Amino acid sequence: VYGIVVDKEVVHPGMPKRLENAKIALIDASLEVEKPELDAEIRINDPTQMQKFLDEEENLIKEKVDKILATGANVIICQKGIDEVAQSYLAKKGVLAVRRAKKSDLEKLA
Amino acid sequence: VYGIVVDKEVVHPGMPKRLENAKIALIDASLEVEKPELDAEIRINDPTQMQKFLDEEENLIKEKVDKILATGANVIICQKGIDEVAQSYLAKKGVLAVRRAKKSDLEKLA
Amino acid sequence: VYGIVVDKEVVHPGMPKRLENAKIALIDASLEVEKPELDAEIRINDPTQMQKFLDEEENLIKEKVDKILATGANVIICQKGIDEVAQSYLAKKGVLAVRRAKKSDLEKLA
Repeated sequence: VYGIVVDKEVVHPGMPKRLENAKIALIDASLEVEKPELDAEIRINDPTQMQKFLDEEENLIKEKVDKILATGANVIICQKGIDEVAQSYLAKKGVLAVRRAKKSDLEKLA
Repeated sequence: VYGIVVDKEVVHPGMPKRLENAKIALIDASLEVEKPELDAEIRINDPTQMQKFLDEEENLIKEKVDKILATGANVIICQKGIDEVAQSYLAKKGVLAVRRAKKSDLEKLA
Repeated sequence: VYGIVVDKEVVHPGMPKRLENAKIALIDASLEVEKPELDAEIRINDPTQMQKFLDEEENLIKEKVDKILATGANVIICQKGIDEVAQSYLAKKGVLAVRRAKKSDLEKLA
Protein backbone atom coordinates (compact mmCIF):
# COMPACT_ATOMS: atom_id res chain seq x y z
CA VAL A 1 0.00 0.00 0.00
CA TYR A 2 1.33 3.45 -0.91
CA GLY A 3 0.87 4.74 2.60
CA ILE A 4 0.63 3.54 6.21
CA VAL A 5 -1.81 0.73 7.15
CA VAL A 6 -3.27 0.39 10.67
CA ASP A 7 -4.37 -3.07 11.79
CA LYS A 8 -7.27 -2.22 14.16
CA GLU A 9 -11.00 -1.90 13.38
CA VAL A 10 -12.67 1.54 13.88
CA VAL A 11 -14.04 2.33 17.32
CA HIS A 12 -17.72 2.99 16.59
CA PRO A 13 -20.02 1.93 13.68
CA GLY A 14 -21.59 5.38 13.60
CA MET A 15 -18.41 6.97 12.24
CA PRO A 16 -17.28 8.01 8.76
CA LYS A 17 -15.71 4.91 7.22
CA ARG A 18 -14.19 6.97 4.36
CA LEU A 19 -12.97 10.60 4.55
CA GLU A 20 -11.85 12.75 1.59
CA ASN A 21 -8.74 14.82 2.26
CA ALA A 22 -8.19 13.86 5.92
CA LYS A 23 -6.28 15.72 8.63
CA ILE A 24 -4.94 13.06 11.01
CA ALA A 25 -4.49 13.80 14.71
CA LEU A 26 -1.93 11.50 16.41
CA ILE A 27 -3.13 11.79 19.99
CA ASP A 28 -1.06 9.80 22.45
CA ALA A 29 -2.69 9.96 25.86
CA SER A 30 -5.61 8.86 28.06
CA LEU A 31 -9.02 9.48 26.46
CA GLU A 32 -11.66 7.94 28.74
CA VAL A 33 -13.90 9.12 31.59
CA GLU A 34 -11.71 9.85 34.62
CA LYS A 35 -12.21 7.29 37.36
CA PRO A 36 -13.05 9.76 40.12
CA GLU A 37 -12.74 7.31 43.02
CA LEU A 38 -9.01 7.88 43.53
CA ASP A 39 -9.56 11.63 43.49
CA ALA A 40 -12.47 11.33 45.92
CA GLU A 41 -14.48 8.98 48.13
CA ILE A 42 -17.86 10.50 48.89
CA ARG A 43 -21.40 9.88 50.00
CA ILE A 44 -24.71 10.75 48.21
CA ASN A 45 -28.30 11.59 49.18
CA ASP A 46 -30.87 12.66 46.54
CA PRO A 47 -30.94 12.16 42.65
CA THR A 48 -30.54 15.90 42.12
CA GLN A 49 -26.85 15.39 43.06
CA MET A 50 -26.47 12.39 40.75
CA GLN A 51 -27.29 14.20 37.51
CA LYS A 52 -25.00 17.19 37.94
CA PHE A 53 -22.35 14.61 38.88
CA LEU A 54 -22.36 12.33 35.81
CA ASP A 55 -23.27 15.25 33.59
CA GLU A 56 -20.24 17.44 34.25
CA GLU A 57 -18.07 14.30 34.50
CA GLU A 58 -19.23 13.38 30.98
CA ASN A 59 -18.59 16.96 29.90
CA LEU A 60 -15.03 16.61 31.23
CA ILE A 61 -14.05 14.12 28.47
CA LYS A 62 -15.94 16.08 25.82
CA GLU A 63 -13.54 18.85 26.80
CA LYS A 64 -10.45 16.94 25.80
CA VAL A 65 -12.32 16.00 22.60
CA ASP A 66 -13.23 19.62 21.68
CA LYS A 67 -9.74 20.78 22.67
CA ILE A 68 -8.40 18.34 20.07
CA LEU A 69 -11.03 19.08 17.43
CA ALA A 70 -9.86 22.66 18.17
CA THR A 71 -7.41 21.99 15.36
CA GLY A 72 -10.18 20.55 13.25
CA ALA A 73 -9.09 17.03 12.40
CA ASN A 74 -11.05 14.61 10.21
CA VAL A 75 -9.55 11.64 11.96
CA ILE A 76 -8.00 11.02 15.38
CA ILE A 77 -6.21 7.80 16.53
CA CYS A 78 -4.48 7.06 19.86
CA GLN A 79 -2.67 4.30 21.74
CA LYS A 80 -4.94 3.91 24.77
CA GLY A 81 -8.51 2.83 25.59
CA ILE A 82 -11.18 5.28 24.34
CA ASP A 83 -14.33 5.71 26.43
CA GLU A 84 -17.57 4.30 24.97
CA VAL A 85 -19.48 7.51 25.81
CA ALA A 86 -16.72 9.54 24.11
CA GLN A 87 -17.35 7.41 21.05
CA SER A 88 -21.01 8.42 20.81
CA TYR A 89 -19.72 11.99 20.98
CA LEU A 90 -17.12 11.60 18.22
CA ALA A 91 -19.75 9.64 16.33
CA LYS A 92 -22.23 12.53 16.52
CA LYS A 93 -19.39 14.90 15.51
CA GLY A 94 -18.50 12.91 12.40
CA VAL A 95 -14.93 11.93 13.37
CA LEU A 96 -13.09 8.67 12.59
CA ALA A 97 -11.28 7.32 15.67
CA VAL A 98 -9.25 4.18 16.46
CA ARG A 99 -8.73 2.47 19.86
CA ARG A 100 -5.44 1.18 21.25
CA ALA A 101 -2.75 0.91 18.52
CA LYS A 102 0.95 -0.08 18.99
CA LYS A 103 3.06 3.12 19.33
CA SER A 104 5.25 1.14 16.90
CA ASP A 105 3.01 2.34 14.03
CA LEU A 106 2.07 5.79 15.30
CA GLU A 107 5.63 6.90 14.65
CA LYS A 108 5.78 5.29 11.15
CA LEU A 109 2.49 7.10 10.55
CA ALA A 110 3.81 10.30 12.16
CA VAL B 1 -67.39 26.83 22.96
CA TYR B 2 -69.23 23.59 22.16
CA GLY B 3 -67.05 21.59 24.50
CA ILE B 4 -64.85 21.97 27.59
CA VAL B 5 -62.11 24.66 27.69
CA VAL B 6 -58.99 24.30 29.86
CA ASP B 7 -57.24 27.49 30.96
CA LYS B 8 -53.59 26.32 31.17
CA GLU B 9 -50.87 26.43 28.48
CA VAL B 10 -49.42 23.08 27.24
CA VAL B 11 -46.49 21.64 29.15
CA HIS B 12 -43.81 21.40 26.45
CA PRO B 13 -43.34 23.22 23.08
CA GLY B 14 -42.28 19.99 21.43
CA MET B 15 -45.79 18.53 21.65
CA PRO B 16 -48.66 18.22 19.17
CA LYS B 17 -50.61 21.48 19.43
CA ARG B 18 -53.54 20.00 17.44
CA LEU B 19 -54.71 16.35 17.44
CA GLU B 20 -57.37 14.84 15.15
CA ASN B 21 -59.77 12.48 16.89
CA ALA B 22 -58.22 12.57 20.38
CA LYS B 23 -58.52 10.04 23.20
CA ILE B 24 -58.21 12.01 26.45
CA ALA B 25 -56.68 10.44 29.55
CA LEU B 26 -57.79 12.13 32.81
CA ILE B 27 -54.89 11.14 35.04
CA ASP B 28 -55.21 12.39 38.58
CA ALA B 29 -52.03 11.59 40.48
CA SER B 30 -48.32 12.37 40.96
CA LEU B 31 -46.34 12.33 37.71
CA GLU B 32 -42.79 13.50 38.52
CA VAL B 33 -39.46 11.86 39.39
CA GLU B 34 -39.75 10.34 42.87
CA LYS B 35 -37.70 12.26 45.42
CA PRO B 36 -35.69 9.30 46.68
CA GLU B 37 -34.26 11.02 49.76
CA LEU B 38 -37.17 10.10 52.02
CA ASP B 39 -36.97 6.50 50.88
CA ALA B 40 -33.20 6.44 51.39
CA GLU B 41 -30.18 8.37 52.64
CA ILE B 42 -27.02 6.94 51.13
CA ARG B 43 -23.40 7.53 50.30
CA ILE B 44 -21.61 7.30 46.88
CA ASN B 45 -18.11 6.49 45.59
CA ASP B 46 -17.41 6.20 41.82
CA PRO B 47 -19.39 7.56 38.72
CA THR B 48 -20.26 4.01 37.67
CA GLN B 49 -22.84 4.05 40.51
CA MET B 50 -24.19 7.47 39.48
CA GLN B 51 -25.33 6.48 36.00
CA LYS B 52 -27.23 3.32 36.91
CA PHE B 53 -28.81 5.45 39.66
CA LEU B 54 -30.28 8.35 37.64
CA ASP B 55 -30.88 6.06 34.69
CA GLU B 56 -33.23 3.59 36.35
CA GLU B 57 -34.73 6.44 38.41
CA GLU B 58 -35.55 8.19 35.12
CA ASN B 59 -36.90 4.91 33.78
CA LEU B 60 -39.18 4.73 36.84
CA ILE B 61 -41.31 7.70 35.66
CA LYS B 62 -41.25 6.50 32.04
CA GLU B 63 -42.94 3.43 33.51
CA LYS B 64 -45.96 5.31 34.75
CA VAL B 65 -46.02 7.05 31.35
CA ASP B 66 -45.97 3.80 29.32
CA LYS B 67 -48.47 2.22 31.73
CA ILE B 68 -50.82 5.09 30.85
CA LEU B 69 -50.06 5.12 27.13
CA ALA B 70 -50.88 1.40 27.56
CA THR B 71 -54.40 2.51 26.72
CA GLY B 72 -53.08 4.56 23.84
CA ALA B 73 -54.23 8.10 24.50
CA ASN B 74 -53.58 11.07 22.21
CA VAL B 75 -53.72 13.48 25.09
CA ILE B 76 -53.17 13.22 28.85
CA ILE B 77 -53.87 15.98 31.46
CA CYS B 78 -53.52 15.86 35.26
CA GLN B 79 -53.87 18.00 38.37
CA LYS B 80 -50.32 17.87 39.73
CA GLY B 81 -46.80 18.97 38.74
CA ILE B 82 -45.36 17.03 35.76
CA ASP B 83 -41.62 16.35 35.70
CA GLU B 84 -39.57 18.25 33.10
CA VAL B 85 -37.71 15.07 32.06
CA ALA B 86 -41.08 13.30 31.69
CA GLN B 87 -42.03 16.09 29.32
CA SER B 88 -39.14 15.39 26.95
CA TYR B 89 -40.37 11.79 26.99
CA LEU B 90 -44.00 12.62 26.20
CA ALA B 91 -42.66 15.12 23.69
CA LYS B 92 -40.65 12.42 21.90
CA LYS B 93 -43.74 10.15 22.05
CA GLY B 94 -46.01 12.72 20.41
CA VAL B 95 -48.45 13.23 23.32
CA LEU B 96 -50.21 16.46 24.38
CA ALA B 97 -50.01 16.97 28.16
CA VAL B 98 -51.11 19.72 30.58
CA ARG B 99 -49.63 20.60 34.02
CA ARG B 100 -51.59 21.33 37.19
CA ALA B 101 -55.29 22.02 36.45
CA LYS B 102 -58.10 22.65 39.02
CA LYS B 103 -59.91 19.32 39.70
CA SER B 104 -62.92 21.64 39.32
CA ASP B 105 -62.64 21.26 35.51
CA LEU B 106 -61.39 17.68 35.29
CA GLU B 107 -64.82 16.51 36.40
CA LYS B 108 -66.70 18.85 33.98
CA LEU B 109 -64.35 17.43 31.33
CA ALA B 110 -64.82 13.87 32.65
CA VAL C 1 -37.17 -28.50 8.73
CA TYR C 2 -37.41 -25.61 6.26
CA GLY C 3 -36.46 -23.07 8.88
CA ILE C 4 -34.62 -22.76 12.20
CA VAL C 5 -35.47 -25.13 15.11
CA VAL C 6 -34.92 -24.14 18.76
CA ASP C 7 -34.39 -26.94 21.28
CA LYS C 8 -35.92 -25.41 24.45
CA GLU C 9 -39.50 -25.67 25.77
CA VAL C 10 -41.57 -22.43 26.03
CA VAL C 11 -41.28 -20.44 29.24
CA HIS C 12 -44.89 -20.37 30.46
CA PRO C 13 -47.93 -22.63 29.74
CA GLY C 14 -50.19 -19.61 29.50
CA MET C 15 -48.60 -18.48 26.23
CA PRO C 16 -49.59 -18.83 22.57
CA LYS C 17 -48.19 -22.18 21.44
CA ARG C 18 -48.83 -21.31 17.76
CA LEU C 19 -48.68 -17.83 16.15
CA GLU C 20 -49.72 -16.95 12.58
CA ASN C 21 -47.34 -14.59 10.81
CA ALA C 22 -44.88 -14.00 13.67
CA LYS C 23 -42.48 -11.10 14.20
CA ILE C 24 -39.52 -12.51 16.14
CA ALA C 25 -37.57 -10.33 18.58
CA LEU C 26 -34.01 -11.60 19.21
CA ILE C 27 -33.38 -10.01 22.59
CA ASP C 28 -29.94 -10.72 23.99
CA ALA C 29 -29.72 -9.34 27.51
CA SER C 30 -30.83 -9.67 31.14
CA LEU C 31 -34.61 -9.95 31.54
CA GLU C 32 -35.32 -10.64 35.24
CA VAL C 33 -36.16 -8.57 38.33
CA GLU C 34 -33.07 -6.56 39.30
CA LYS C 35 -31.50 -7.87 42.50
CA PRO C 36 -31.54 -4.57 44.38
CA GLU C 37 -29.24 -5.65 47.21
CA LEU C 38 -26.04 -4.68 45.42
CA ASP C 39 -27.50 -1.29 44.57
CA ALA C 40 -28.70 -0.80 48.14
CA GLU C 41 -28.71 -2.21 51.67
CA ILE C 42 -31.58 -0.74 53.64
CA ARG C 43 -33.85 -1.09 56.62
CA ILE C 44 -37.71 -1.23 56.75
CA ASN C 45 -40.48 -0.30 59.21
CA ASP C 46 -44.18 -0.53 58.20
CA PRO C 47 -45.96 -2.53 55.34
CA THR C 48 -46.87 0.71 53.58
CA GLN C 49 -43.19 0.86 52.47
CA MET C 50 -43.18 -2.78 51.36
CA GLN C 51 -45.90 -2.45 48.72
CA LYS C 52 -44.56 0.61 46.92
CA PHE C 53 -41.21 -1.21 46.99
CA LEU C 54 -42.08 -4.51 45.27
CA ASP C 55 -44.68 -2.78 43.14
CA GLU C 56 -42.41 -0.31 41.36
CA GLU C 57 -39.63 -2.95 41.33
CA GLU C 58 -42.04 -5.25 39.47
CA ASN C 59 -42.98 -2.36 37.20
CA LEU C 60 -39.26 -1.93 36.42
CA ILE C 61 -39.09 -5.23 34.47
CA LYS C 62 -42.47 -4.61 32.82
CA GLU C 63 -40.72 -1.52 31.46
CA LYS C 64 -38.11 -3.47 29.57
CA VAL C 65 -40.95 -5.71 28.35
CA ASP C 66 -43.10 -2.82 27.04
CA LYS C 67 -40.02 -1.14 25.58
CA ILE C 68 -39.49 -4.32 23.55
CA LEU C 69 -43.15 -4.85 22.67
CA ALA C 70 -42.77 -1.20 21.55
CA THR C 71 -41.87 -2.76 18.22
CA GLY C 72 -44.82 -5.10 18.49
CA ALA C 73 -43.38 -8.59 18.29
CA ASN C 74 -45.43 -11.79 18.36
CA VAL C 75 -42.55 -13.74 19.81
CA ILE C 76 -39.46 -12.85 21.84
CA ILE C 77 -36.55 -15.22 22.74
CA CYS C 78 -33.32 -14.48 24.63
CA GLN C 79 -30.17 -16.15 25.95
CA LYS C 80 -30.52 -15.46 29.68
CA GLY C 81 -32.84 -16.36 32.59
CA ILE C 82 -36.32 -14.78 32.32
CA ASP C 83 -38.07 -13.77 35.54
CA GLU C 84 -41.11 -15.84 36.57
CA VAL C 85 -43.16 -12.70 37.30
CA ALA C 86 -42.20 -11.33 33.86
CA GLN C 87 -43.63 -14.53 32.44
CA SER C 88 -47.08 -13.93 33.93
CA TYR C 89 -46.86 -10.51 32.30
CA LEU C 90 -45.90 -11.79 28.84
CA ALA C 91 -48.48 -14.51 29.36
CA LYS C 92 -51.23 -11.94 30.00
CA LYS C 93 -49.96 -9.98 26.95
CA GLY C 94 -50.18 -12.97 24.63
CA VAL C 95 -46.47 -13.26 23.74
CA LEU C 96 -44.43 -16.44 23.11
CA ALA C 97 -41.09 -16.34 24.95
CA VAL C 98 -38.17 -18.78 25.41
CA ARG C 99 -35.66 -18.97 28.31
CA ARG C 100 -31.90 -19.39 28.00
CA ALA C 101 -30.87 -20.53 24.49
CA LYS C 102 -27.29 -21.02 23.15
CA LYS C 103 -26.21 -17.81 21.31
CA SER C 104 -25.01 -20.44 18.81
CA ASP C 105 -28.57 -20.63 17.41
CA LEU C 106 -29.67 -17.02 17.88
CA GLU C 107 -27.29 -16.03 15.11
CA LYS C 108 -28.40 -18.88 12.77
CA LEU C 109 -31.94 -17.67 13.53
CA ALA C 110 -30.91 -14.01 13.13
